[PDB]
Amino acid sequence: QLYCDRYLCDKVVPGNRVTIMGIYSIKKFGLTTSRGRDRVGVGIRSSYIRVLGIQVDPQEEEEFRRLAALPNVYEVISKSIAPSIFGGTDMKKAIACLLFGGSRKRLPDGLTRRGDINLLMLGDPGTAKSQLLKFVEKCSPIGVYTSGKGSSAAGLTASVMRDPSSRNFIMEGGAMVLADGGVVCIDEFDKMREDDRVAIHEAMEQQTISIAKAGITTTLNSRCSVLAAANS
Amino acid sequence: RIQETQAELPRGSIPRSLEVILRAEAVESAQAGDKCDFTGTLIVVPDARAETNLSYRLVFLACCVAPTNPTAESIKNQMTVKEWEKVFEMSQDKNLYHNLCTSLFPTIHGNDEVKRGVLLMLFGGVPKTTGEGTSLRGDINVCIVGDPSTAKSQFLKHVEEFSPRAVYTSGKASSAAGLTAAVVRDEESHEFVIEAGALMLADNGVCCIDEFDKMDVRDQVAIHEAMEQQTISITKAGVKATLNARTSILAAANPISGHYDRSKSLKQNINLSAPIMSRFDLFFILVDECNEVTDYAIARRIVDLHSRIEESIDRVYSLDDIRRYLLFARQFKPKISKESEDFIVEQYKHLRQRDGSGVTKSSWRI
Amino acid sequence: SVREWVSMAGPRLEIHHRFKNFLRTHVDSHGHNVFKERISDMCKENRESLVVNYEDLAAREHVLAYFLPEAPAELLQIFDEAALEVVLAMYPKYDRITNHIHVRISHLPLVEELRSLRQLHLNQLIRTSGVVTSCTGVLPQLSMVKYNCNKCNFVLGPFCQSQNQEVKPGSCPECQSAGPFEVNMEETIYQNYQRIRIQESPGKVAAGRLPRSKDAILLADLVDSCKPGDEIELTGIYHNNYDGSLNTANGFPVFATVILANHVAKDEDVKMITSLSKDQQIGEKIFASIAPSIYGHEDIKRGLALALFGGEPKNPGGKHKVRGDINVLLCGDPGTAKSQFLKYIEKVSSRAIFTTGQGASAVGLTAYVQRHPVSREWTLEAGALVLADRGVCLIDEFDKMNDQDRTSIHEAMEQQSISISKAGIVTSLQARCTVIAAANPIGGRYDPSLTFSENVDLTEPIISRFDILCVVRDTVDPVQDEMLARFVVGSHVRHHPSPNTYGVEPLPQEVLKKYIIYAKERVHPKLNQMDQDKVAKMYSDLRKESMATGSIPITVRHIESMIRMAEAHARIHLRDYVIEDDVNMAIRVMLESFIDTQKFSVMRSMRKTFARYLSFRRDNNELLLFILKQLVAEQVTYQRNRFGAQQDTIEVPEKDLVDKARQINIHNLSAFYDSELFRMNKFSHDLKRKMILQ
DNA sequence: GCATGCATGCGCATGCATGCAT
DNA sequence: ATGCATGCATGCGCATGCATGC
Ligand SMILES: Nc1ncnc2c1ncn2[C@@H]1O[C@H](COP(=O)(O)OP(=O)(O)OP(=O)(O)O)[C@@H](O)[C@H]1O
Ligand SMILES: Nc1ncnc2c1ncn2[C@@H]1O[C@H](COP(=O)(O)OP(=O)(O)O)[C@@H](O)[C@H]1O
Ligand SMILES: Nc1ncnc2c1ncn2[C@@H]1O[C@H](COP(=O)(O)OP(=O)(O)O)[C@@H](O)[C@H]1O
Ligand SMILES: [Mg+2]
Ligand SMILES: [Mg+2]
Ligand SMILES: [Mg+2]
Ligand SMILES: [Zn+2]
Repeated sequence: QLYCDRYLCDKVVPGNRVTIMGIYSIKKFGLTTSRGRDRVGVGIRSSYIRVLGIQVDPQEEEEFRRLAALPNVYEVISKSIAPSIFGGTDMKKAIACLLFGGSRKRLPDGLTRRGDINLLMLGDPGTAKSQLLKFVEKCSPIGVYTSGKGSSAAGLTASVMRDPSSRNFIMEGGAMVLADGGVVCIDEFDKMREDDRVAIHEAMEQQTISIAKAGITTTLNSRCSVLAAANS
Repeated sequence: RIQETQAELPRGSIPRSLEVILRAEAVESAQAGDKCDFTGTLIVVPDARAETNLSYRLVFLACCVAPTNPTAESIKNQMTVKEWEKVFEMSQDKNLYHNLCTSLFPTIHGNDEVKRGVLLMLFGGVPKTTGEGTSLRGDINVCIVGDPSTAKSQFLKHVEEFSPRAVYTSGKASSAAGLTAAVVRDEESHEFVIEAGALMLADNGVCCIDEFDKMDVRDQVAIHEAMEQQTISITKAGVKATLNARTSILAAANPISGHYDRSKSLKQNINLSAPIMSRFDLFFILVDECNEVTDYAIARRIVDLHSRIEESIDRVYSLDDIRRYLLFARQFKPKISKESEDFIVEQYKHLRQRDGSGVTKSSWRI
Repeated sequence: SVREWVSMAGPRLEIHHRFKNFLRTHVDSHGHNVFKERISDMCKENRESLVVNYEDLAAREHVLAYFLPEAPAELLQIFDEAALEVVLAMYPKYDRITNHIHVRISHLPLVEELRSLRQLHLNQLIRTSGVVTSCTGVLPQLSMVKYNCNKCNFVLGPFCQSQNQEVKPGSCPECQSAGPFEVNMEETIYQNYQRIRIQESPGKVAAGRLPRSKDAILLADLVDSCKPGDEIELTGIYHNNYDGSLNTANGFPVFATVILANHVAKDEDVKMITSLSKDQQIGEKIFASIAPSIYGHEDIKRGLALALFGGEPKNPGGKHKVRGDINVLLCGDPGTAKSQFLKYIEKVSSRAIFTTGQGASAVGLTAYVQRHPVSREWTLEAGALVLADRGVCLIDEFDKMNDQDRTSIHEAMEQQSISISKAGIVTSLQARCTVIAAANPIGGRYDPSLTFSENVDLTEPIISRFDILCVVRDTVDPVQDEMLARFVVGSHVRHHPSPNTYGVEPLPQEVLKKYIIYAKERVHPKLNQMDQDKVAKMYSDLRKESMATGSIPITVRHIESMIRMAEAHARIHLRDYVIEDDVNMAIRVMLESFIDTQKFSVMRSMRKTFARYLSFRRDNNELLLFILKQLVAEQVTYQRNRFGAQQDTIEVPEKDLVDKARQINIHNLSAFYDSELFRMNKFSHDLKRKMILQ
């Protein structure tokens, strides 16, 4: 158990791998007689650690301007995309322009138009499709990789529940929700479930997901570029 | 804790539960699952009000505990002269293989194969352990499938009446917690106590399961685990424990369509998973033949049984003698002779050769 | 009582002097001072415990041994004082290192089991044996407590922390107040505390009764000396004198018993490995060593050896990741001993996790966050894949899995990682493991007329991940069945309660483990001497002829697998560079695996076409035996179909075998007749009739 | 046409915290 | 002044109802 004070609060999100330096101490709340069913333990005080340090596991502008000002930026970027994979120059260029992406535009009427690109790939097994998806996931600043049916311990789309104890609306971040402005790679496009398949239509079209349950109606934002692979 | 027996139940009543307390040496006896007689007193323990110039409950204190109906050298010493004489008389008879068949199943006509299989299951084998740490099964499991009303459920009831430690279940009447075990708190200490299930009560005995197809998939998985590992593992309520369940299972089942299909294999006739199917040692199939002589023979026996309620039985040995002989015989651990190895090898070779393609297809592979 | 006599100072001092003399003058059977070397060894590791044998104590001084069981606490305190005095006399610096030393009794006359512990054993010393079922971890307990006054700042004197009652300070000497106090954390001394629940061994429990359990407490150096599920033996004190032991609120006046334990009872190799690697038949010995109790299935053992040794992952930069794990899938008919291989692999492997897809597995296959039933703590339990990081994961009943397990396995095999988003926790965990799976066909029997994919409930992407696929069938071979029956009956006979392979000698298990560890730690083969032209030509020819057949063409993936296998072979011989032998062996294994998955006609055509590569380091006698077996099977089938029953003898002309050998370009068969394989299968050759008889 | 997966009510016991009647 | 009954989660065991998948 860890105790953080003052400015150390909210520096760590649950799930992070951390190295913490602190003081090993015990709780002090006076004295009290042992209670409960078990009274074998005598003179035992609960212990904790008081946290004191946490570690979580302008010049570049000119460099980027020089890189983009060349006449051969397109070829350099295309070659930079997966040099290990033989061939597929057009596919690499398409992947690069997908990574850069377009621009979204609003209108006075309030309607919005999509600014992200979606791609589909079909082919026989052994054409190195998963490798491209992994390279895109690693290269993109924000990237998610799924198997179509969700993942080991996370679904493809968000879900909403209500905690009976606290009566609060808890939302589980799905694969699409966890990415905002990034790239979502989807292998095995054929094996999608019905509800996820229905939701992905709205996710691709309006980049939003609408969920309505007892006493709640919400519209979450999912501005995700989609890169998909499927088999014959 | 003790429970009222079924014989004392009045109309539409549930058996009553009572609490007994044992002191000193009498603490040792009175294990769970037994049927015992207790001797003692009835004494009130507190659980109207008093004043200066009241809730109570009934608790039984017992002095002695005895069996209701009462290491080869120790067994020999315990037995009296006449009991040992009867055991010796039984041991030196070949007809013991036949007479016991008439002894346990007098009313049932025919089906001698099922009787012999039941006897072999009752006697059981010898368990062994290997040097690598693995264990070899020594128990025998028997499964019966047949057409309706082909004396299928009578064998289970006979095993109930004969065996002293037997538990019988049917279909969905037994829950998952009913089998395996449960863990509850101790009322006067920090310890925990375990309530035994059907399998644990039938430890080193016979467990009878009727309507085996109606059991849920989870229950069948639990039964398969018990058959395979012969161990029940409980990790609940802060308690982790492992218990031994060395039981032998006798099961009854029915065809999917209600009648046995002669033109289909055994696997296509029963809705049982392959793992639990492979664990069974013997499968018996009963088909009702439309034969006049068989119907006449069955009718004779039924009408004779109904006409003479108790005079139509000519048992050779009493059930008590059979129980004593079984208890004495189960201690033995016979070995395998050298020539038996070659004989078994040749017989297994012949059995495998029987599976050739020159003969019609069999309903079960070897 | 004995304790009353022990309490007074006179016999206390006398026993102290006697124990000091015993420590100083005790010698072994050879006259060497046992305590001198024992104390020196204890000093070498800065330990805090001393071990004393009860037998020697009884032999030397009978009075101490007699008083020991009926007065443990005071006598142990006296022995601790005497040992501390003697050690301080031997070495003076320990006053800076350790201020106290514990004395523990090692041997004792064996005492009754957990069932017989009763009133007669109150406040005595007992010895029990049991199995550990739970552990509470390491906890800090107070000792020599110093208190801080609330009104003034006086620090009260140290108070001995008894285990029976909590410390209740009287009052502050200066201000005379008797209000609340707080513990001076900076100066208080602390001790290690642990609690264990012990249950009887299930094997020794009599039928008809349930095992019983008891609680024990470990302090100081005894903490963290027992893993859960292990079998231990303890010597302890049967105690009741602790506050709260008596049931007073309600019910009968029942006391709770607690046991206080004080003793728990459970370079040249590198040169030897290098010398073994110099042997010319080390690979064959390693292959034959795996699964001594399983008869036959040499190819399965070879593939398992290749998987166990493994390869080498690669990652040019941070873009292209190539794994080096060799996943293995076995599919077979019932009764082919698929589970025995998994059990043996679990035994051999240092980090192996076994699981079944049927259900009710000890270790799950999907990560989840839950409160543990035993420890009652909020935990995140990962799947077997994560727990097997840099290890081995064995799966039984691979076709009975549900959707969640299939998805988890797919993502762990493709991405080699598991992503969790549950209860506000978002994590990514590495799952670098080697997967070995066992499975059965859809219909319960393998059909050669259908492909491997059509015979298994699994999907093509899942099958594509496995490098090695093995197919096991149950064809009726009388000689093999007879040998298997003989082996089984011999195994049954040997284990009553009251050398067949061509290899010269199988290696012992410990040497095999050391070899595996050394090869994994210190071998990294390199591919600087590969021949690209031959591999390219072979791949081109394979693709061309596979498309000529028109079913399941080969791809790039197999080549990579081949490379991995080659490296694995280079790891077996400790070679720093891969040579042609390993490449040829990997090619043969890969081609066999690819061919075995095709249907009848395609498999036969490929086997006929690719006889050159599949014959690397093979024995011509084995091929001739295969031809003879095919001919014998054909003759037996014809005889059974026509005559309706088998005949007493089987005969075959030599000319057909000679012609088939000529087709395989073999012109001499005398060695085959004189070969051991000819006699093993009970074949005979008659020159008087130019026939072969069986 | 039915057994099973997924909520949800029901009844209960158990553990942790605290607030004051005898 | 002190020990205990009660409020507030939480696990346990169970039955019941709604949806669907073969
Ligand atoms: N080659 C063999 N050598 C020795 N014993 C064998 C061999 N093949 C099979 N057996 C025996 O066959 C028995 C069948 O049990 P086992 O667990 O090995 O089967 P399995 O192949 O895993 O079957 P299942 O398909 O039912 O999972 C075992 O007791 C095993 O000893
Ligand atoms: N054109 C190529 N260049 C380099 N490597 C390739 C190429 N095509 C296939 N491979 C190799 O073959 C493997 C193909 O597997 P994978 O990409 O998972 O197939 P898929 O994604 O179609 O299921 C990869 O590991 C890759 O290294
Ligand atoms: N072979 C037989 N010999 C004597 N009685 C028989 C025979 N077969 C059936 N019966 C009689 O028919 C009845 C069959 O009922 P039961 O055994 O409950 O059928 P099932 O077990 O198939 O439901 C029994 O009461 C038994 O007396
Ligand atoms: Mg792919
Ligand atoms: Mg019936
Ligand atoms: Mg198996
Ligand atoms: Zn003071």
